[PDB]
Amino acid sequence: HMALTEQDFQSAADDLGVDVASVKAVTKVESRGSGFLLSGVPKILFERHWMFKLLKRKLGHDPEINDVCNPKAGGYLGGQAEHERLDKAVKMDRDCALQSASWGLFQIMGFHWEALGYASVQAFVNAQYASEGSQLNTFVRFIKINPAIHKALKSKNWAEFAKRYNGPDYKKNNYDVKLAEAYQSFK
Repeated sequence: HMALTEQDFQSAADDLGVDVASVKAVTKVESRGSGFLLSGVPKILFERHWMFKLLKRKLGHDPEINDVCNPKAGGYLGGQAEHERLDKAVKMDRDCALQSASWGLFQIMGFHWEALGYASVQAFVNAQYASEGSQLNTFVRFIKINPAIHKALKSKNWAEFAKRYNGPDYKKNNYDVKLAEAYQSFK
């Protein structure tokens, strides 16, 4: 499958108005490294508590509870088996299921499709299948629609970036220091 090129990094850097070293640093620290499984489908993690929340909102009442639709988070099988979980959830409701997986290099939740400017959940999904460059573009859009994160990236304020991107427990995995060290390694 089409993996990340120097041009993918340069295009992303240009679109975000940051240096290439910043994009490589955030990719090294925040990505899954590869955006695709051996089978050629995008890497996903299926989030059954998002499936429960989104299908509840759609139906106006609680859906059936099972291993892929449950207010209790977890129950991961990992790797290719997450596609089997997605398939079971699609057979409950396709749009809720696709929105309840995290996709590609940066593990972006499908429920962000509309905010990210995709025409539909399906267009978001097609962008995950297209290439690693397309998945990096999903990440670019995510930064653009989050100006405070965008500004932290531009200013190389790794702690502010990690607090907003990784959340309040970012320091548990030292995300700020990993970003700073990665940046120095590429600069």
